[PDB]
Amino acid sequence: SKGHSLQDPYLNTLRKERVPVSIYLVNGIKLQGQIESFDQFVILLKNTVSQMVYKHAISTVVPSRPVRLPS
Amino acid sequence: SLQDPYLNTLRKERVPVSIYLVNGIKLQGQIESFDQFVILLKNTVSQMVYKHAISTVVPSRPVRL
Amino acid sequence: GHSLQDPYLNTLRKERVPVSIYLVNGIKLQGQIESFDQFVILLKNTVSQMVYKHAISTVVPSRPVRL
Amino acid sequence: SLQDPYLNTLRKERVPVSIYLVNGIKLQGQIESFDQFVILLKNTVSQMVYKHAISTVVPSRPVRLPS
Amino acid sequence: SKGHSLQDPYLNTLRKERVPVSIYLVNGIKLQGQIESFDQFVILLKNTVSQMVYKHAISTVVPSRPVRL
Amino acid sequence: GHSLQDPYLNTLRKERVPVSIYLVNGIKLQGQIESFDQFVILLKNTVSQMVYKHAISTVVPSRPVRL
Ligand SMILES: Nc1ncnc2c1ncn2[C@@H]1O[C@H](COP(=O)(O)OP(=O)(O)NP(=O)(O)O)[C@@H](O)[C@H]1O
Ligand SMILES: Nc1ncnc2c1ncn2[C@@H]1O[C@H](COP(=O)(O)OP(=O)(O)NP(=O)(O)O)[C@@H](O)[C@H]1O
Ligand SMILES: Nc1ncnc2c1ncn2[C@@H]1O[C@H](COP(=O)(O)OP(=O)(O)NP(=O)(O)O)[C@@H](O)[C@H]1O
Ligand SMILES: Nc1ncnc2c1ncn2[C@@H]1O[C@H](COP(=O)(O)OP(=O)(O)O)[C@@H](O)[C@H]1O
Ligand SMILES: Nc1ncnc2c1ncn2[C@@H]1O[C@H](COP(=O)(O)OP(=O)(O)O)[C@@H](O)[C@H]1O
Ligand SMILES: Nc1ncnc2c1ncn2[C@@H]1O[C@H](COP(=O)(O)OP(=O)(O)O)[C@@H](O)[C@H]1O
Ligand SMILES: Nc1ncnc2[nH]cnc12
Repeated sequence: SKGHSLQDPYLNTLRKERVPVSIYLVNGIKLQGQIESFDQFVILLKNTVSQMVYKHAISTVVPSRPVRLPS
Repeated sequence: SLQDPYLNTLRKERVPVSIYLVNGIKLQGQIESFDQFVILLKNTVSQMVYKHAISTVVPSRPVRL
Repeated sequence: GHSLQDPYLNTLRKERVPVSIYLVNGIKLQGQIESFDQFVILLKNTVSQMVYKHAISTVVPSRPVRL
Repeated sequence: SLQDPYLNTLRKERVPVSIYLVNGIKLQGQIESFDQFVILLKNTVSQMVYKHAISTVVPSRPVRLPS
Repeated sequence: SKGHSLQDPYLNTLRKERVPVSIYLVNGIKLQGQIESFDQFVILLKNTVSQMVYKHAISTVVPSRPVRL
Repeated sequence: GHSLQDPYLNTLRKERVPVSIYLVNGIKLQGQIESFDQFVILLKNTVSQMVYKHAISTVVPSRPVRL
């Protein structure tokens, strides 16, 4: 329940398995696509182009299917 | 010091919570896990919620410390 | 940054002063400060809900408070 | 090194101010006290305003600016 | 570029030159004036009275005319 | 860390790629990235302007960047 011991494995699994996600922004806008990569502050989401979403503007990330969770 | 043992308890006892977001949206479910920056909330699929986007975590029944 | 914040919150906590917490989205929560740390405040009423400080705009006691 | 002396000037001279919050709310009163994260705004009661919720501090009259 | 290596010079230039700016806040509100001074966390915006603006509440700083670093 | 944000922004800059920058309040800005630091981006064209990153939600390149 500490560090990034949750967020990183999670995003990585989404990326590795190319799971389609919805990313809801803090203003309620919804983005959809696949996680191409990410770092400590941003997530790169694919579709028409690969856009760079700032984590500070994201509220939730909702995978289109259940997925392995971090250990 | 308060946040962790608190979230810990909600997770452990599997108490259904309402998570209200900074824009007013209400999310509902059970807390599977959480780390320093995010909380994993469980329903149909488990979704990842950034804490910076949360205003309040409201348990649907009272708990202790 | 907790040289005014902490004693202020602790005073509200020890004396159980009824307070309103207003959120950045305008939701007004009412109750009392059960407890707090560096990042959240635990506000009591029906249940005790955990409030993220980053989401708070103001804390408004129902009555004036010493310090 | 600028924020501090400014706020302190508003405090010492008891200048009436409007504080606009990031959501557009306008609070009025005077700066009673402050630390790194919050401002104690006095009027009906003295409430605690988190600095992160604030967009601007606007004095009702021109005031000495920090040199 | 690292750190404040763009923000400080850019602001410090708008300051020195007394260029009229529009400052948009995260809520869509537009302030206008001249940058009197600034530090790590706030900008003092000068007009009828100077006002102290928290950088955290600002989205964009738009000069009234082109400026050169 | 910045192992992605920085090379991404620098590639946009060096290659003069047109971007649309969407702010947290839903307003969309367009132009080329002239410069950037850890905290702000300088956007240029029909109007030159300094953008705080904390107020940005997405940077959408008008064509794909290749690391
Ligand atoms: N100190 C505050 N912090 C954040 N929001 C406030 C505050 N005071 C008032 N508001 C909001 O702005 C609205 C207008 O307030 P107002 O009509 O002047 O009455 P008030 O005594 O200042 N607060 P209230 O007792 O809740 O009505 C209120 O209804 C609140 O929603
Ligand atoms: N030493 C300081 N001097 C002046 N302002 C500060 C200082 N430290 C933090 N702040 C402000 O207070 C906020 C930082 O507190 P923080 O614990 O990060 O909550 P927050 O994330 O800013 N709340 P929010 O922006 O609504 O998500 C920022 O807005 C800062 O601008
Ligand atoms: N210095 C400021 N900082 C943040 N918001 C402001 C500021 N000045 C005005 N506003 C906002 O702008 C709107 C109203 O301002 P405006 O129409 O320009 O005149 P006014 O503020 O109503 N005049 P007054 O309130 O009597 O000083 C409100 O939404 C305010 O929140
Ligand atoms: N998991 C979520 N995270 C953030 N916002 C959400 C989430 N689910 C729904 N919303 C928002 O809640 C609001 C209500 O719409 P809603 O009826 O829930 O749509 P839907 O049923 O397709 O999810 C919408 O604005 C939507 O963006
Ligand atoms: N360069 C900019 N930076 C940030 N916000 C902007 C910018 N230009 C326009 N806006 C915002 O767009 C919003 C739309 O308001 P509006 O009444 O249509 O005037 P305008 O079309 O000039 O923007 C405004 O609230 C303003 O905040
Ligand atoms: N890639 C994005 N990142 C952040 N916000 C976006 C993005 N794309 C669209 N939006 C938001 O969605 C809203 C409108 O969506 P959009 O369909 O693109 O507009 P339009 O209907 O004019 O084509 C805008 O207010 C904008 O803020
Ligand atoms: N954010 C919120 N919105 C509505 N009711 C609430 N009760 C506790 N927190 C709440």
